[PDB]
Amino acid sequence: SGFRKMAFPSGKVEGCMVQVTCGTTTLNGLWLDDVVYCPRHVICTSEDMLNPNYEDLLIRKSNHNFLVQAGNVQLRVIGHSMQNCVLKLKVDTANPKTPKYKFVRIQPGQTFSVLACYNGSPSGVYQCAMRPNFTIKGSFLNGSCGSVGFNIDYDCVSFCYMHHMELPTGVHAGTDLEGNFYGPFVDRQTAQAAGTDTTITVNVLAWLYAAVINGDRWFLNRFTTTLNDFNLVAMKYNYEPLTQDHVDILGPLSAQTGIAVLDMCASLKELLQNGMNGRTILGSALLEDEFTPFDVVRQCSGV
Amino acid sequence: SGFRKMAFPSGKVEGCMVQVTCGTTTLNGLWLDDVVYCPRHVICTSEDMLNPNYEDLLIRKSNHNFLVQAGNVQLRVIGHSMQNCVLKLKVDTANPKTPKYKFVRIQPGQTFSVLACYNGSPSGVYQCAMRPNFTIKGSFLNGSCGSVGFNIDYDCVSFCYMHHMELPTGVHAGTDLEGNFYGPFVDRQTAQAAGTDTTITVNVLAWLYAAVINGDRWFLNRFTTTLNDFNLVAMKYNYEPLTQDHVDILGPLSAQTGIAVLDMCASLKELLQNGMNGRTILGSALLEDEFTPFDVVRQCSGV
Ligand SMILES: CNC(=O)[C@@H](Cc1ccc(Cl)cc1)N(C)C(=O)C[C@H]1CCCN1C(=O)c1cncc2ccccc12
Ligand SMILES: CNC(=O)[C@@H](Cc1ccc(Cl)cc1)N(C)C(=O)C[C@H]1CCCN1C(=O)c1cncc2ccccc12
Repeated sequence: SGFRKMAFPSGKVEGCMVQVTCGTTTLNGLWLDDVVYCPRHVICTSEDMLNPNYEDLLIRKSNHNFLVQAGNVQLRVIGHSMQNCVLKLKVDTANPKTPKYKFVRIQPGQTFSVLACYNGSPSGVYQCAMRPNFTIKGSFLNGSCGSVGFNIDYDCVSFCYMHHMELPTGVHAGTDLEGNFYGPFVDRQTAQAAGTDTTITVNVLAWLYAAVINGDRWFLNRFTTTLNDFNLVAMKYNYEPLTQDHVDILGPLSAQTGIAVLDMCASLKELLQNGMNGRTILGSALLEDEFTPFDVVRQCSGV
Repeated sequence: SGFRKMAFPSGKVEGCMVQVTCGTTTLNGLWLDDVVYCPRHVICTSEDMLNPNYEDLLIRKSNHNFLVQAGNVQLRVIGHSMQNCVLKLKVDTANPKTPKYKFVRIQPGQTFSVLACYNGSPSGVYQCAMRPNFTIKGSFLNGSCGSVGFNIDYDCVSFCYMHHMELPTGVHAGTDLEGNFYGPFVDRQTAQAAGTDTTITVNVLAWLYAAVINGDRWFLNRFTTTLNDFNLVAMKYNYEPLTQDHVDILGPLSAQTGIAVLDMCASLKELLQNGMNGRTILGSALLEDEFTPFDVVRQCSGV
């Protein structure tokens, strides 16, 4: 029993984290085989972070300008390349701790574990979701750039996020490991701001199924709704549309609890219209949207 | 910016986890130097879990009855000992991945990271608090026994919890690594139940300081209170008494925000008497009590 924000064990990623220093700037890099991946903004001075030309800044650098440290061990840079918003530093040593890995780009509404790192040293691990507006509600301070987000499938680390920057509302923006930003954000100081966000409806429904599996049933009702009528309510409360594909993804949790998806939709409609009336679900007084159907199945009992 | 339930990186503990099998029962063990620590209830059949005599059950066992596996590698048991509610299995191989470690017992209100394990394989990491009633609101299924709780200070793993059992309300009970239960619980099937619980007042105040550091200020007021008058309100709402020692522990967060502790106590009194009026603090619609002052300083900006 119980239900927590549960990260993947971080060991396989801790062994890949390094310190990257260029001039006065230090941040984190990801060391896989003989390549160190880090945010390209490591090559910026400070005054030129308003409108940098990164192609001009990189051509002015040589391998010796980059200091890479795996704990105490110095990794000599033998090549440098820009790929979109990431730097690829070829090093003389293949990481002996390189896990089986993939670079995957995630969808808004998908979750991942973040290993927050400072000076190439892991400090903590937490769960995050990619918001519909392509921001993440992370926990990051000065020096956290190059911290990575990941999922683990069997022995294989699927890297999905590298941390680049903070937006004015205190939410975070970054790239996939191919250096392509999530969302309409750029790696320079502008007036850029998080767009309007919505609540991830399929995740709220997954979390109500987690609650039922864990014995919170007070929000259940005899009523059902149509998908169309539910989506009218979703639109009114700034919730994402629910698709038939979402209804199918909730099939296993529906089967396990014996609560039809459209019956659970009727419960969510009542929670949106009425609130909780001072009650809680899985120790929350609000409708939680950062657990996927996968996260619920991963963590919850099979009975 | 931001504020998450942040666990310690789990790598140092992942390398210590093993599978322990005795007859038909499999659970997890902790492999440090040449000793594997696990719950003594691994030696129970099933019928005799109502009123086991563990001294009688253990004297009937030999080293060959215990199968210990570190992944694929078989660890031959060369000795067995009972220490309170834990079994100490001496093995022929010292764990080459043994971190610097201590066995520490924690206080109610203290937090720790849990590495949830099944069949000696880590599945996930999350933050927990020791409740005032000496239960933990964990997330554990069949086979999770021997999962451990820990804190990390520099390079040193402070092990504080081993998982033994679930109580009827779905909360969890276990021991320190010397095998001494937290709270009035026993490792056998009885009618035992979690005692009445209270809210950890010093942690709620730490979390309000985290909110102010992160720019949630709506709950602040010009008012102050006395420690005595606050503690009358605390008693009414089933909150733990606040001591002068707690006020001193909140000194650094008070200094950083410029909000006197007794001013923050006046804010908490108003939140208890009025509620939030449909507003949120650090993305919660309730008063969070599983962040210590240490957790807030560990995670939050120093400015
Ligand atoms: C409100 N912040 C901003 O608007 C933007 C502006 C900007 C955008 C893109 C670039 Cl490339 C540079 C500047 N700023 C200042 C950052 O993102 C700081 C980032 C990028 C440069 C290092 N850096 C960080 O170490 C950093 C990362 N995570 C959270 C933080 C919280 C506190 C302090 C620093 C951080
Ligand atoms: C409601 N549960 C109970 O009352 C008690 C009774 C009891 C107390 C002490 C002992 Cl030594 C044995 C039985 N039970 C059945 C457990 O704690 C199960 C524990 C102890 C024996 C294995 N075990 C688990 O693998 C287990 C652990 N964590 C959460 C679980 C959730 C689901 C299933 C199993 C677990």
